[PDB]
This record gives sequence, structure tokens and C-alpha cells, in this order.
Amino acid sequence: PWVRGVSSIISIYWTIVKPGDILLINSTGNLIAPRGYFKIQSGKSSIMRSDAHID
Amino acid sequence: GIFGAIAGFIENGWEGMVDGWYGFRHQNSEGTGQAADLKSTQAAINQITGKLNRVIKKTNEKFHQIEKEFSEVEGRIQDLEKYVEDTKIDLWSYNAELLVALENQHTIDLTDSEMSKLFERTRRQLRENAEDMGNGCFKIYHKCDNACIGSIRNGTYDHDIYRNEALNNRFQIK
Ligand SMILES: *[C@@H]1O[C@H](CO)[C@@H](O[C@@H]2O[C@H](CO)[C@@H](O[C@H]3O[C@H](CO[C@H]4O[C@H](CO)[C@@H](O)[C@H](O)[C@@H]4O)[C@@H](O)[C@H](O[C@H]4O[C@H](CO)[C@@H](O)[C@H](O)[C@@H]4O[C@H]4O[C@H](CO)[C@@H](O)[C@H](O)[C@@H]4O)[C@@H]3O)[C@H](O)[C@H]2NC(C)=O)[C@H](O)[C@H]1NC(C)=O
Ligand SMILES: *[C@@H]1O[C@H](CO)[C@@H](O[C@@H]2O[C@H](CO)[C@@H](O[C@@H]3O[C@H](CO)[C@@H](O)[C@H](O[C@H]4O[C@H](CO)[C@@H](O)[C@H](O)[C@@H]4O)[C@@H]3O)[C@H](O)[C@H]2NC(C)=O)[C@H](O)[C@H]1NC(C)=O
Ligand SMILES: *[C@@H]1O[C@H](CO)[C@@H](O[C@@H]2O[C@H](CO)[C@@H](O)[C@H](O)[C@H]2NC(C)=O)[C@H](O)[C@H]1NC(C)=O
Repeated sequence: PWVRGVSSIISIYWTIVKPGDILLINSTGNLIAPRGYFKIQSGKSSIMRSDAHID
Repeated sequence: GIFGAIAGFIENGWEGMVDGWYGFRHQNSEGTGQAADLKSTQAAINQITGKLNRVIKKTNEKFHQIEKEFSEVEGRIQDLEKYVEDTKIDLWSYNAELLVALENQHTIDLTDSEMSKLFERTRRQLRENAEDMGNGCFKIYHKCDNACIGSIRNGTYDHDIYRNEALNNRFQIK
């Protein structure tokens, strides 16, 4: 589908790497590479859908 | 009424008694009067405040739960997410509905308890010196001025010093 000049598309994938684990990337091409990592945790954190004015 | 006092043998509540919940209203040679009974008033209030405090307490913060509105059709995994939440809500609504019902019935009934508790306390206080008229009032068979009435309320009424007079007034013919 044509999106802003392009008739192509990128598939997005995610990976978690534990301490002591290693991220290993073998690619022969078509790789949209990572520039680094997000620090991922878990807690009093969420998300909500709303159009309510924040005041 | 369960204890049968409020809307049972007492005809009406006193709209003009705004200094308490339960109380006394009287007539004697020195006129008429009215004053609240702070013991039974406070007792009902304490019980209700207690359960009120106990109902109205907070819960745990809840943080990142599941999605409950869906913009697209996903079938089986969405079906379940919807089913879980719906189940939950029905159960919580039920609990709430039932809670209020039980609590309210109990509040109705405990306040009726306090009414009869006060009445019986007085009936015992007065021994053989007065008779139950049926409507929540007593017929006192001796002269009982405002000071006398103020010994009945306040529980400082020695029946024995009136006993003699009362018995003579109770046991005549007509
Ligand atoms: C497989 O099948 C699909 C469907 O048949 C097909 O998809 C089609 O792909 C082509 C090209 O990839 C694409 O072409 C035009 O896309 C732009 C959108 O056209 C839409 O315009 C409206 C939205 O604004 C929309 O309502 C219409 O209904 C229409 O669909 C269109 O702007 C493009 O035109 C610019 O680009 C071409 C070069 O690609 C120039 O030649 C044009 O002159 C024009 O350029 C001008 O404008 C730009 C700025 O807009 C400017 O920078 C430039 O200098 C110049 O001034 C395209 O003509 C179709 O839209 C798309 N169709 C659908 C339905 O998606 C695939 O291509 C098929 N695959 C193969 C291999 O054939
Ligand atoms: C995973 O990572 C490894 C990291 O090394 C990577 O290994 C490389 O694989 C390529 C592909 O086999 C090797 O390149 C070959 O080397 C020689 C000369 O360069 C040739 O054998 C091959 O050329 C072929 O090209 C022709 C054109 O089609 C063919 O027709 C013909 O058969 C030729 O043989 C090819 O270039 C490369 O040597 C290794 N690297 C090392 C260090 O050994 C591997 O490819 C990665 N996996 C992927 C990308 O899927
Ligand atoms: C009833 O008992 C209470 C005991 O506290 C007495 O209450 C007093 O009432 C008088 C009015 O008659 C007030 O002037 C006092 O301030 C009250 N004292 C307190 C501590 O509340 C009361 O005197 C007793 N009843 C009678 C008829 O005397």
C-alpha cells in the first residue's frame, strides 16, 4: 500500500536480552538495525486512551 | 421492625427532637417537656459510624491491567479478555448490591434494638410505680414533678420512696 511516496514496508520486531545473555545478529541484508537499547523494567506504569484535557 | 418498636408500637418519630435520636417526652402538674437520651443516641451512632468506617476504606492502587475496549476484531484472545472483565464486574456489582442490602437491613434493625433497649431500661427503672400504656408511653401512678422526671432520665430514680403512693393509686376500684 502506498504510504507517503513508498509502496514498501518495515516489519518491527523486539528482543529482550538478559544480564549474561548476548544479542547476536546475523544478517545478509534488509536489516533495519537497532541503535542501542531501552532499559526495560516493570512497575506502577501504564497507558490509557483518552481525549480528556489534562489539567 | 424486628424488635417491633419503630413503626411497630411507637406511632411516629419526633420531628421536633433535633438534639438526639432517642429521648423522653412528658406531662405532669408542672406542665410538659422534652429532652434527649444521649446514651442510646450515641450507641446507635457509634455502631453505624463503625460499620460506615468499615465499609468506606480504600483499596490497592491498580496499575497496568488489561485492555477493556478494542478497536479491532481479534476473536479468541479478545473474547477472553472481554469475558474476564465482564465476569469480574458482575461479581463486584453483586457484592456491592448485597453488601448494601445486608448493611441497611442491619442498620434498620439495630436502631430498632436501641429503641426497645431504652424502653426496657426505663420499664425496669420504674419497677411497680408505672404501667405500660401500649404506645411507647408509661402511666405514672404518683405525683412526679419536673425534678422527679429528671431523676428517671439520668437514672437516679429510687422507686422505693414513691412505691407506697403508687401502689395505693394502682389498686383502687371505679
Ligand atoms: C501494485 O498495485 C498497486 C495498486 O494498483 C500499485 O500501487 C500504486 O502505486 C503507484 C506507484 O507506486 C502509486 O502512484 C501514485 O501515488 C500517489 C498517490 O496517487 C493518489 O493520489 C491521491 C492522494 O493524494 C489519491 O486520492 C488518488 O486516489 C491516487 O491514488 C501519486 O501522487 C503519485 O504521483 C506522483 O509520483 C509519480 C512518481 O511516482 C509522478 O510521476 C507524479 O507526477 C507525482 O509526482 C508529482 O507529485 C509529487 C508530490 O505528490 C512531487 O514530489 C513530484 O515532483 C511531482 O510533482 C503516483 O502517481 C499509486 O497511488 C498506487 N495505487 C494505490 C491504489 O495504492 C502498485 O504500484 C502496483 N505495483 C506495481 C509494480 O505496479
Ligand atoms: C552469517 O554471518 C557470517 C559471518 O562471516 C556470514 O559468513 C559469510 O558468508 C558469505 C556467504 O557464503 C561468505 O562469502 C562467500 O565467500 C566467497 C568469496 O567471497 C564465495 O564462496 C561466495 O561467493 C559466491 O557468490 C557467487 C554469486 O552468486 C555464487 O554463485 C558462488 O557460489 C560464490 O561461491 C561468497 O561471497 C563469507 O566468506 C562468509 N564470511 C566469513 C568470514 O567466512 C554469513 O553469510 C551470514 N549469513 C547470512 C548473511 O545469511
Ligand atoms: C443528671 O446527671 C448529670 C451528671 O452529669 C447532671 O448534669 C448536670 O446538669 C445540670 C443541669 O441540671 C448542669 O448545670 C450541669 O452542668 C450538668 N453536669 C454535667 C457534668 O453534665 C444533672 O444535674 C443530673 N440531673 C439532675 C436533675 O440534676
